[PDB]
Amino acid sequence: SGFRKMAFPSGKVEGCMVQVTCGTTTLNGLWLDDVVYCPRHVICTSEDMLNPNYEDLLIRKSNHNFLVQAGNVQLRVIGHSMQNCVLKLKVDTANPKTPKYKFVRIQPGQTFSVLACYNGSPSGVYQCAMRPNFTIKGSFLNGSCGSVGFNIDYDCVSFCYMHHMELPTGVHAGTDLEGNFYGPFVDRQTAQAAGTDTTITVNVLAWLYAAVINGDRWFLNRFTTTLNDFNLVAMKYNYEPLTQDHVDILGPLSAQTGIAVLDMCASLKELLQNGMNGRTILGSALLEDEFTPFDVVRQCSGVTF
Amino acid sequence: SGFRKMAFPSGKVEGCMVQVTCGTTTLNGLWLDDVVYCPRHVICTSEDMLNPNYEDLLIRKSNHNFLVQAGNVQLRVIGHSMQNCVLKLKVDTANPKTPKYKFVRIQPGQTFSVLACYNGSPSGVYQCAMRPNFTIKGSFLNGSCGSVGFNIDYDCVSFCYMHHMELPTGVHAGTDLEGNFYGPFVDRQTAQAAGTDTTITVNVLAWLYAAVINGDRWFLNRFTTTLNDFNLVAMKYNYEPLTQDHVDILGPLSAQTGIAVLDMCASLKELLQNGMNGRTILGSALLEDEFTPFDVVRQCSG
Ligand SMILES: *[C@](O)(C(=O)NC)[C@H](C[C@@H]1CCNC1=O)NC(=O)[C@H](CC1CC1)n1cc(F)cc(NC(=O)OC(C)(C)C)c1=O
Ligand SMILES: *[C@](O)(C(=O)NC)[C@H](C[C@@H]1CCNC1=O)NC(=O)[C@H](CC1CC1)n1cc(F)cc(NC(=O)OC(C)(C)C)c1=O
Repeated sequence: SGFRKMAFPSGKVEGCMVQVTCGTTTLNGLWLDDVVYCPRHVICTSEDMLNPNYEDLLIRKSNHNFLVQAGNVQLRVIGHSMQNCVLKLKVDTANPKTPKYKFVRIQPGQTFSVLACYNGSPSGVYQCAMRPNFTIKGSFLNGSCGSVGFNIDYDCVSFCYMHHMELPTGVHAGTDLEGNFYGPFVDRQTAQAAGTDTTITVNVLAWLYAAVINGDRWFLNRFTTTLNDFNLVAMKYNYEPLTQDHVDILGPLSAQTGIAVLDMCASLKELLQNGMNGRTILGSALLEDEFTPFDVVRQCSGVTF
Repeated sequence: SGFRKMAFPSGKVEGCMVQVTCGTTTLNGLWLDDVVYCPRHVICTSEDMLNPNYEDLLIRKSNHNFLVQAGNVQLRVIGHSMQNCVLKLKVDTANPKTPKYKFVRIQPGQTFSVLACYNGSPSGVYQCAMRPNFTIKGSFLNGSCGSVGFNIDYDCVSFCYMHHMELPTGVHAGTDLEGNFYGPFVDRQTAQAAGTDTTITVNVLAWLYAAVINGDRWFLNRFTTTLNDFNLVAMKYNYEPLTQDHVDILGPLSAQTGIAVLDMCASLKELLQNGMNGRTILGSALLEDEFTPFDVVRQCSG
């Protein structure tokens, strides 16, 4: 028992992390087979950052202007290319630690593990959700860009995130590995509005189910609710509307614990209205929204890879 | 910026995780050089758990009763030994993924990452803390025993924890890698309760400094207090007493923020007395106590 914020094992990803330096800027890159993927803003100066034409800047760079280090070994850049907001540096050696992988674009609501790295050296691993406003609430200093987020699903590392920028509030924006940003964001040093965040209801419910699984059940009540009744209450706390799709997704967890979704919804309704009255759920005084129903089932059933 | 509960990269440890089977019980072993470390109750069934005689159970075992499995490779056991509550199986191969490592006994208040494992296979990593009552709030299912807690410093993995058991309330007890339990617990199904926990004051202070570095300062007040005076309050709300040691160790954070520990203590005194009063700190409605000063410095420097 017990329930933690739990990242995926990071080893498969650590072995892919390299340092990419261009002029003054050193950040992180992702070395898969004979390609190093990194944020294209590696090529910018201070000036260029305010308003980069990446085309001009790229044409003015040589293979020689990229310094790539995998630990204590310097790689050779034999080619370079830009796909949206990512730079692909072709090198003359394959990453011998390259895991089976895919590139996926994830949806808001979905979670993933971030491997924070500095100088191509992994420093930490933690779990984030893609917020409804396409940001993540991460932990990212100068030097972190190129840090990736991933999931492991069976025989496969699924890279979904590459870190680019910080936004107001100290939330973060990045791209998929095809170099398309999540959300309306653009890789330049401009004033840029996050857009309004909301609580991921489905995830809150999942977390409640995790609460029950792990013996923490004081918030359970004998009431139930209609989906509309529940959603009426939800809007007023800036919760995502719960949809039948969401109801259905909590299927397994509902069956697992014997508690209909709309029975849990009625618990959630009481929590929103009366609050917690001094109490905790799973060691937390607010309602947690960064566990997917999948995440709960994975942790509570010990699914490994 | 931003601040997140964060574990060490887990890969250095993932290369050491193996599966160990003795009859019916499977759990996790730690493969370092030519030795596999695992909890000694691997040699138990359930009709032993109530009062096991470990020396006898072990004497009736031989090298070949231990099946050790590194993914696909069965590793042959050529030697077995018992050190307190851990088993040391010598095997014919040295682990080529063995990192630089130490074995250390941590103190309550110190944090570490757990790599939860089942069937010799990493499942997940998370950060916890040795509580003052000598438990940790982990996430362990049946199969998780042998999972280890560690800290990484440079290239060197300091192994501090091995998982043995769940106590009621759903907190966990284990050993150091020399097989000694943290706290008064024993590897025997029996009359064992954690005992009430305290909040790690030094770590709460560390975390409030984190909130300041991240531009969250609503809770700062103009006042500073004394040690004695803070502690009288601490006792009342079940916080570890704060020592000059703790004051010293908060030194780098106090310097970096310009806020003196005892100034910060006054803010904490105010939070303890008044509550957080509808507001949050680093996205939390309660005072977080599982970040050490080192953790904060680490995460807020590089
Ligand atoms: C990244 O390029 C890096 O680590 N490079 C060495 C860098 C990481 C940032 C810095 C602090 N936290 C992070 O996540 N990314 C940037 O610095 C980006 C680059 C832009 C093309 C996308 N970036 C550059 C800036 F000049 C400013 C900002 N953000 C910023 O000023 O934040 C406000 C104050 C909220 C606007 C930024 O993200
Ligand atoms: C571990 O042996 C394992 O994973 N084996 C395959 C096991 C880990 C447990 C199982 C659920 N979550 C965990 O943390 N540990 C045990 O089962 C231990 C055995 C060690 C003392 C030798 N253990 C044995 C018991 F008989 C009972 C208990 N705990 C227990 O029943 O939990 C209470 C009721 C909350 C105290 C126990 O942990």
